Amino acid sequence: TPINLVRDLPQGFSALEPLVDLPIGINITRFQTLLAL
Amino acid sequence: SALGKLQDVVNQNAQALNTLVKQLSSNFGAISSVLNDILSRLDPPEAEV
Amino acid sequence: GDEVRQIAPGQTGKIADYNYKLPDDFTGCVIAWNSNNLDSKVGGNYNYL
Amino acid sequence: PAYTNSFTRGVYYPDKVFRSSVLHSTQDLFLPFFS
Amino acid sequence: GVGYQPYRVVVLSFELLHAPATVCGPKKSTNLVKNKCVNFNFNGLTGTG
Amino acid sequence: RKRISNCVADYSVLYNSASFSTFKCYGVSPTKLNDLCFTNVYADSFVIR
Ligand SMILES: *[C@@H]1O[C@H](CO)[C@@H](O)[C@H](O)[C@H]1NC(C)=O
Repeated sequence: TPINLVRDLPQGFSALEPLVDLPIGINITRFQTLLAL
Repeated sequence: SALGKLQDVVNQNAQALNTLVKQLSSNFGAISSVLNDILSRLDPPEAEV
Repeated sequence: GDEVRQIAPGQTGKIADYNYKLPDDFTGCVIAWNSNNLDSKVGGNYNYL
Repeated sequence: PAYTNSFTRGVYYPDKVFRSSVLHSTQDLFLPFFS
Repeated sequence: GVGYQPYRVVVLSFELLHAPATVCGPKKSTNLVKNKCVNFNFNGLTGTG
Repeated sequence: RKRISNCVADYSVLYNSASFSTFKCYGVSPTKLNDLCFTNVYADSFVIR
């Protein structure tokens, strides 16, 4: 999205296009994230 | 709001038609609600059921 | 054997497809009985094309 | 754990199907409003 | 016995979803007609219009 | 559990071949397989007696 903020998520609508349907064939119970360090 | 009675008749009829069309998307226990899908997937013996 | 049970109303099979298809309105009865002592010749009978 | 409200975020297309000028409900895994 | 011998089983799971069709059968594609009533069969949504 | 990516799935030689004891299918029919266009196929294989 082309946002321009001061802080925090904005107020307003924004959709989410489907990017890919990954064929994992696994189960998922715990997740994490990754960052730039 | 003066012509409520006339509008109500229109609203009631349009609402009834909408539900009738929306019922075409129900399964009723069938594998699919699209008649073509059943025909194009199953042989007549199992399509009739 | 099982081909005996392969013939029936609304049944898909190799017998049904090409050899002996029963209609899906079959108002009759299928009488089958083992015939090892009648037509079963030793070594395999080559009259069952 | 710091917290905040998500006003109207995390709205996606539950189905890949297109359609226009329709207000239709969709039972799907979404992010609650103001969550 | 027949009821106790190695029986290899492969179960093929499908799904009739509006998601794009990736696996399909060997059917030749025809030309695109328009402005005319025809029986359209693109991937699975066989129909007339 | 092996799945199938984009392909042209020729189910034609899966029942027209005397190499399968049972070809029971639910929600789909053998002769109609070749005309379908699936979003994906899962090929799950296990062994029973
Ligand atoms: C996923 O599978 C692993 C392997 O046994 C198991 O430990 C875990 O509890 C499973 N998670 C769920 C949600 O079933």
